[PDB]
Amino acid sequence: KSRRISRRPSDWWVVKSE
Amino acid sequence: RDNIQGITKPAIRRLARRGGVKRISGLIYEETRGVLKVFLENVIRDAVTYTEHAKRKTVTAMDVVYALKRQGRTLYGFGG
Amino acid sequence: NIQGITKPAIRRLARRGGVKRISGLIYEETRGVLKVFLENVIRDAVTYTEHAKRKTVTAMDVVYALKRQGRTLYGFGG
Amino acid sequence: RAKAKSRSSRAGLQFPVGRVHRLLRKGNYAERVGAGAPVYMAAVLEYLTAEILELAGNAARDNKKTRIIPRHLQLAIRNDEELNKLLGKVTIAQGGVLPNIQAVLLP
Amino acid sequence: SRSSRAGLQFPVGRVHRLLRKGNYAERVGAGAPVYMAAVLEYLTAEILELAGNAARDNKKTRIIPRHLQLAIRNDEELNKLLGKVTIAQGGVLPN
Amino acid sequence: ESYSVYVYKVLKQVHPDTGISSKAMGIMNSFVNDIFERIAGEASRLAHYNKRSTITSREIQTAVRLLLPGELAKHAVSEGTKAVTKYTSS
Amino acid sequence: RKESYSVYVYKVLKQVHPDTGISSKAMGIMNSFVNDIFERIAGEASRLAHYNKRSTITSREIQTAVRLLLPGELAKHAVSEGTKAVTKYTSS
Amino acid sequence: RRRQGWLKEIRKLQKSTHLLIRKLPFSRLAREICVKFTRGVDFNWQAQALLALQEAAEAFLVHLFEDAYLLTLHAGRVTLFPKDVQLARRIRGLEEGL
Amino acid sequence: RRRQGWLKEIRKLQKSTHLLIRKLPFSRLAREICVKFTRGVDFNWQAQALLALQEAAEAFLVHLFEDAYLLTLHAGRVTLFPKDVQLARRIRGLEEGL
DNA sequence: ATCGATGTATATATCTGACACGTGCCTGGAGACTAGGGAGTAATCCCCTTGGCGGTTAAAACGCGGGGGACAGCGCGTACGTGCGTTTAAGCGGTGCTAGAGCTGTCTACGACCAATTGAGCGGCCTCGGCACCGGGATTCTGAT
DNA sequence: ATCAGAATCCCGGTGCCGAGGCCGCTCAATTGGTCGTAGACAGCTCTAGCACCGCTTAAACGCACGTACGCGCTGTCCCCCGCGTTTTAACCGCCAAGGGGATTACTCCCTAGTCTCCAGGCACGTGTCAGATATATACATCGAT
Repeated sequence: KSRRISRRPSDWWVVKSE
Repeated sequence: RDNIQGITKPAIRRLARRGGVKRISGLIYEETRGVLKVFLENVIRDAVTYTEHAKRKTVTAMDVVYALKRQGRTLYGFGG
Repeated sequence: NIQGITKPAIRRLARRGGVKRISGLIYEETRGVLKVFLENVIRDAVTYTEHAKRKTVTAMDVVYALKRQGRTLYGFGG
Repeated sequence: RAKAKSRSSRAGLQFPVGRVHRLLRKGNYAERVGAGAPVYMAAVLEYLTAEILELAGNAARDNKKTRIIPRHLQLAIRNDEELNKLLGKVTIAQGGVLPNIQAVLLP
Repeated sequence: SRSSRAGLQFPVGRVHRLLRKGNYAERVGAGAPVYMAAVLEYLTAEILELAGNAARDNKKTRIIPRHLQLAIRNDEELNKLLGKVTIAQGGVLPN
Repeated sequence: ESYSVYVYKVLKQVHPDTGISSKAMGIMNSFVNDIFERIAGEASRLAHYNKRSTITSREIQTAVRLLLPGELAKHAVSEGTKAVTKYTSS
Repeated sequence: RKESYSVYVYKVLKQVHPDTGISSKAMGIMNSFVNDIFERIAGEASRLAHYNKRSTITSREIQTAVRLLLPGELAKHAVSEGTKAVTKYTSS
Repeated sequence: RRRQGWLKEIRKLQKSTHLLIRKLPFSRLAREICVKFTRGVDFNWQAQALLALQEAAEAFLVHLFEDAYLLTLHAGRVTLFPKDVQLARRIRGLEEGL
Repeated sequence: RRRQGWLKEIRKLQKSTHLLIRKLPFSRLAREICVKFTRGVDFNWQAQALLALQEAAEAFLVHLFEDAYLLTLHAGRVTLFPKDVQLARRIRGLEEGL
């Protein structure tokens, strides 16, 4: 079971504009 | 032409006029489309999961009002 | 006895929130919003206890009122 | 068997007692239901709909309209502060925003 | 017996009793307590793993509620899950 | 299936000269469902808190006093008490 | 007696970390968190079962409930955990 | 010239109760967002669902605009900037702005 | 002697976890608000209830202050004003701040 | 560039009460079995959605000028942070009291359950008028003059 | 001040379609009566909150000062808004195909329910060690040297 690697987005909210 | 470009500049301008905005900027027309897409996607996700729970190949207004009730900002008029 | 909430107390709460400079009218303004917030919460809690047959206000009814309000507090409920 | 009169008649209300009693029975809120609880529910629902319809009909008469429209409900709910506090995050279909002007004016 | 049939840690009997006594439905299926046990096990494992990492970062083996607060706020989905709740004895994030 | 008939009845009670649109009827129906849902859910959790498996008049009274703000709660409790003491006639 | 979930939190903690510990204050936090999440999921399943005129809570209900309640990639892991668990339970 | 006529237009739009955005591009956007993530083909949308979704979206947008315009005039300018809107989304809360 | 103590104070307080306001005046305020609804008689409070109330109060206040500080930093100055907090209440909503 | 005392970090010891483990008891979970109905499933129907075409027509797109609005700089003033000395009431600890939580025992009045009955409410059908649209006229400001 | 040009207000006319009333059907509310049991009530007991007292002391209060900071003003520059023209495509109207929602009926497996048995999990007690804490030391350092 692979454990998820997290990253920090520029804006706190999970949703990201792209 | 992208379909999100269909939200015209006078459309968002009239939205702002109804909101009470006198002067608008330029990047408003690019950021409001993004936040509208995000808001609609967050609603449509709950709606389509509501449809997928049942044996329905189509969505209806019932799943929409279920999604808005789940999100908190409820909407009247279509609960029957 | 609302004067117990001292000026350094509100200042330390602001420093904990990250506020650098604080004007002189904040200490006369923070008391009102705190007073109405506590008024609302204690009103709901005393209604919960008035439903209950007991007269002391326990912590269970407090966290029930907080759950109704919208800010559930952990560490005590249960 | 006596005359089967509605329980809204013996309670002096207009909302149905049997419908809400069956609805609380099928609502799965609890295993048992009291007798006076649907009566209480009907009374408070009657009071709430009457309370909103007062200002609804007054605003409709003010707008020179003899028929209630959903715009009048949107204007009537946002006037009373108690009903505004109750229906805070509630959005009404075909109801525009309350007409308010900005602090900057023309003269 | 047939307690650890799902090979998990949460009891199937207690959650089944809670679903039957909670009156959430007239009847309840059999896979639903198993599914509930799995999701509760996964979420608790994740939050305890993050708390253990924060406590190891603080050179302490006794996890204090501050460490849970850091474990919740350092992640990004956990705050979206626990935005409506707060933690007792929990400090604010170091800005 | 809707509460529309009773809505029209109480509308004829308050005003004899005012009509109502069909969309407004749906607005009122959904509003009734929303109020009933919130009050009943609060009553259910408050009855479950005290290990009582019934919803008597006390539960709904304290529930509507918890939900309704302002001076509407005292009118709700007055109407409820008047209604339940008028019901004890049969 | 008093109902609590202390032993199961302790078991999964010692399984994921054979050295660490949880204070008594933090143990109550975990218990209240588990109760709150369970109540949220149960209420969601209840209203979803009411919306389709069903009196049963199948595995479809709980999966749809946990998917529309849990956002993000945690939902995609949790559904796999639940399906794997129910197959493991019914594989007897 | 007909100067300072915008204010009357604002009063008109506060008076009107119709939908501001058109129906066809919003409906196509709904179809596109649907087929973008559902991983299925030919999902139908009922008529009331479309107009309901459009009304709800316009309501959310007008609330966000009035809040943003209030905080911009609080800052000391009458022009709306996107940084202020992005700040507004996180100053409202998890449920109020997002 | 320690010059410029606000930075050290902020760095210390963001790392601490204990409750800031004293217990006795907070309990007196709780009693004063409680005696207005108990119909004359006195109500007793548990040792955990008052602490939970104070925890919730300081948490909500520190959230309100950090949101207001974001708003004031948007204005372009370092001092926060009470009118900004009053705006922040209704910006966050009539139920969350109000 | 050395010494003092003011602030900062760590290394040591020290001690304690909170943790973890062990025991003992028991009530809730499991095993086995039943009966009945909720739900799964297949066939059918017909409403409602999709889809495609033409023809208009408001609405979107585009270009241009100008003004008014954001913004940087600067100077003025002032209000809050910092330091110091003085003072107070929060806090520890400790002791006594009792109101009231909380548990147990009893008994009954209340609410589920069922069968029979009926009228209140639902589906449909109609018809007309309140309201939308439009067109002419009456008044009333407002920037261009 | 003086104006037509919009803008608003009102007003009769048409019109249309959606509101409101009526009719017929039917199933869900009502009535009556029996069964059982949750809950009302009363009593009893033992914790835990309340009150007080007295001592400590760390925190609060006030006051002088200084200097960093709000804010008003000005000047420059630019980026939207109004306006006219051009060009698209949403909207309406129409019909046509069929997919799938919705309904009905059939069957069966699954789950509630009861009894009976026992062990995982509860409470309690108690030894022990992680961590809080006090003191020393090392380190940056700022004022005197």
